[PDB]
This record gives sequence, C-alpha cells and structure tokens, in this order.
Amino acid sequence: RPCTCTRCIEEQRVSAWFDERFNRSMQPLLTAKNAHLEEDTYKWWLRLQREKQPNNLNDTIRELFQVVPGNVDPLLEKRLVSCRRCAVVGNSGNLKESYYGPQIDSHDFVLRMNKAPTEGFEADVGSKTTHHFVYPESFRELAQEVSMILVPFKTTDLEWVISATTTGRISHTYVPVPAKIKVKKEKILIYHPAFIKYVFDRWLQGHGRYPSTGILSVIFSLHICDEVDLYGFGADSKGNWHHYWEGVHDGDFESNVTTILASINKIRIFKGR
Ligand SMILES: CC(=O)N[C@H]1[C@@H](Oc2ccccc2[N+](=O)O)O[C@H](CO)[C@H](O)[C@@H]1O[C@@H]1O[C@H](CO)[C@H](O)[C@H](O)[C@H]1O
Ligand SMILES: Nc1ccn([C@@H]2O[C@H](COP(=O)(O)O)[C@@H](O)[C@H]2O)c(=O)n1
Repeated sequence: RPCTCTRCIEEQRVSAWFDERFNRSMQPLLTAKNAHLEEDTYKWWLRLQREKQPNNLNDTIRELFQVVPGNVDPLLEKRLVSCRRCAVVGNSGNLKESYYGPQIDSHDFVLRMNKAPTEGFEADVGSKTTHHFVYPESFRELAQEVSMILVPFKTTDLEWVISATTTGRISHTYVPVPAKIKVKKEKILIYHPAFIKYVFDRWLQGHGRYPSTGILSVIFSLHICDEVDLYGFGADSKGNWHHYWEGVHDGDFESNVTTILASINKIRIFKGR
C-alpha cells in the first residue's frame, strides 16, 4: 500500500538506479519458513569467515528457533502502519556535540549497532533504542525493551545466540566473546544470511569481502521503514574517523551508496560536526 509519509522508500520510477537495486521480495529476518538457503548463497556465506567444519545449518536453525521466536513477520509488522519513520544511528564521532538526540528519538524506530552507548551521550545520540544490531564480537548488554538483531557471519554466531541465552558454553570465536548475555530470548531477531548476500551483490556490487554492519543496517531499514534518516555515518568535518564515545569492507564504495541514496531522497543524512 502507498505510504502516508512525504515520500516512500518503496516508490518505483523515481530513480532507476534505486529500482535496479531494491528488491521488494527480500525478507530481511530469518524465520523457520524462510530459512532454507540456496546452495550458492550458503557457500558464499560460509566463505565469509571460513569456519572449520561448521555444524549443519538446518540443524542449527532448528535449535535456534527452539530458543528464540521462529515466526516473526519479516518486515516487523510494517503492514500494520502507514508511515514508519526510522533513525539509523552509526557510531561516528561526528555525533559529538551534534545535539541530535531529540530528533533521533522522535522516530518510530531507532536502530543502533555494535557497542555504541547512549548513557551519558543522550543529548547527542538520543536515549531511545527499538532495535540494536550486534554480532558476538561486538555485543554490549542492552536495555530490556530493545530488540537485539543478531547479524550472523558464520554458523557459530547462531550457535552463540543459543549458548549465551542458555548454557554459556561458547566464550571464544576468533576473539573472546561474552559467554552469557542478559537479553530476553523473546527480544532476539536474526538478520537473514540471504539478505546479507543481497546487500553485497546488489547494493555493493561485490565490493569488499562482505558488507559492514553500518551498510547492512541501512539496507535493512530501507526494507522495514518508509522514511529513513541516517546519523553518525562518515567522518567528522575534520576528516577524522573515530567513535563518539571513545580490507574486509570497501568503506569508500559503501559511503558512495549512502551518498547516492541521499541524492535521490531515499534517505536523509545528518552529517553532525
Ligand atoms: C580486521 C579484520 O580483518 N578482521 C576480521 C578477522 O578478524 C580477526 C581474525 C583473527 C583474529 C583476530 C581478529 N580480529 O579481532 O580482528 O577475521 C574475522 C573472521 O575470522 C572477521 O572477518 C574480522 O572482520 C570483522 O568481522 C566482523 C563480523 O564478525 C565485522 O564484519 C567487522 O566489521 C569486521 O572487521
Ligand atoms: N566514523 C564512523 C564510524 C562508524 N561508521 C558506521 O557505523 C557502523 C558501525 O561502526 P562500528 O563497526 O565501528 O561500531 C560502521 O560499520 C559504519 O558504517 C561510519 O560510517 N563512520
């Protein structure tokens, strides 16, 4: 249905560059229904981190959906709203003294990532979080309201969700990872591995080894939201790349994708300081 915002990200024939890349049939979250991967997609995904002798994926996903919800709506019930407005907050130190907190919090969803804190940074980054993307090597404890979106880069990452909410047996991947987390099982969502390959193939055109968490978060919000505003992406005005509180990816090519999306009004970018 056409959205009721000023513009709608889904709208075709605004930009053929967007229409070529956006695929409305993509499902960005894993469910029991959608979890079968095509062989080529599965082989691509195993190659990202090259784990030795991974456990069978369908067995892992079965066990995963004994623990966390296995029948989420893949677009997080976007069907029940007419205009969903989202803020996607990256980690750039361009948010320092930006005073973007209130405008960030004014959105329906606020999506954060990795170990980025809000505590003590609220005036700049906001206090609201509806969804927060993590992987085992870049988790921090989340407030209890917050949906955790696990972005899996290897079979162990799904195993880790199982373990860290239950037995606490996985404490190491390529680095130490938390053996337990406090996040409630009902608040966990799983980014679909096929949607990672869609991001890589169609949005990044095969640039990088695989997509960064920032660009995965952006394309995910193109699908789940009608209006998307980006904060904390890019360097600051002095050209520094640092975090606001403290190769594998092609950051130039990903940056250019977000610049082009902004130019066609499919997102807005707040550049900060
Ligand atoms: C910097 C880099 O290439 N990181 C890769 C690498 O990481 C390591 C491997 C072995 C020991 C230490 C590290 N490490 O702490 O940097 O290889 C792993 C796979 O074994 C990852 O691909 C690292 O890349 C990170 O992956 C995460 C997702 O796990 C995320 O994409 C980060 O953006 C990326 O740097
Ligand atoms: N200086 C920065 C810092 C982070 N970022 C974005 O925020 C996302 C998460 O940052 P971290 O991986 O450093 O936690 C990155 O993958 C990137 O797209 C950015 O675009 N500019």
